[PDB]
Order: sequence, then C-alpha cells, then structure tokens
Amino acid sequence: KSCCKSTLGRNCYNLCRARGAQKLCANVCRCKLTSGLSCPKDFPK
Amino acid sequence: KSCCKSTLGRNCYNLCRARGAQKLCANVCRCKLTSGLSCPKDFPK
Amino acid sequence: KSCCKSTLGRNCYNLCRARGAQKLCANVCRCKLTSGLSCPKDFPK
Amino acid sequence: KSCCKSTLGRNCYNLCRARGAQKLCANVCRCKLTSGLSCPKDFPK
Repeated sequence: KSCCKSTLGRNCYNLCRARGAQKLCANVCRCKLTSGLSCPKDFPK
Repeated sequence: KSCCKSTLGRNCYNLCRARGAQKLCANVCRCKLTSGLSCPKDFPK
Repeated sequence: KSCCKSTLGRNCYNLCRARGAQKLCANVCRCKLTSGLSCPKDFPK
Repeated sequence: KSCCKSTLGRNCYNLCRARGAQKLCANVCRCKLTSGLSCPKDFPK
C-alpha cells in the first residue's frame, strides 16, 4: 500500500506510476510503501 | 495462507496486519503461514 | 501454470496442494510448472 | 506491463506467451516490460 503525507504527494504518486515503479515514485513524491493493509496516521493521503 | 491456533490469535493476526507484514504478525500472534490452500489440523483458526 | 501428464497426476497435484507448495507437489505428482499460459502437448492434464 | 513497438510484435508476444515467460517473449518480439501502468510513446502497441 502506498501512503502519502499530502494530497499533493498523492497526485504526484499516481501520475508518477504511469511510468515509474512503486518504490521510485514513493521516494520522489515523499510517500511511503507499507506491508500493512492501512496507512499510519502520519501518511494518510 | 495464515493459520492460527486460537480465535484469540486470529483476532491478533487480523489487527496486526493493519500495520505489519504477514511474517511478523504470524510470529507475534503465534500463527503459521502455509503455502498450502488449507490449514493443518493444529492451526485451524 | 501446472501441467500434468495424466489424470492421476492431476488429482495427485490438486490434493497435494492442500498442504504443499506448487514446486514440491509438481515433483511428487510428476507434473511440470510452466511460465506460459498453456501446457505443452506432453503435459496436458 | 508489456509494451510493443508494432502490431506484429504484439501478435508475436501474445503467441509467445503461450509457452514462454514475459521476459523471454519481450526480447524475441522486441517488446519492453515496464513497471509503470502505461506504455511509453515509442512502444505503444
């Protein structure tokens, strides 16, 4: 699951995924990938 | 597939998975992960 | 995809998968695992 | 996702996948595998 800090980072990640991998997109859009089924409180977007 | 020993361990695993990986949750909730499509007799929950 | 040589090997594999991994079950039931979407002529079951 | 350069390469890849892996089929049919959800402009088929 990807978990972003802001709505900005969420749009960033989704657009990035058109051509990039999860892991690279998470980094550039300041998002976090988690193994859990829910996002932490601090990465709710 | 995850296979737990008790109902307690099952609730434990399911809640744990909100933020943890299968493998760490199995350990802490005393469950077992199997490659089979069914659970052994001793981990039926 | 699993591809078996006989119907016997097919029942064997399916039952085996209740508790075993694809790779171990293929071996014991004399089946083959393929990356292709179809089975070879010689493993049609 | 697989992304091919021509329709020819697309038919090539799809037929190849009946018996081959993604990675080998991409190579022989001159296609590219991408982690992105969309294909680059130069591999649109």
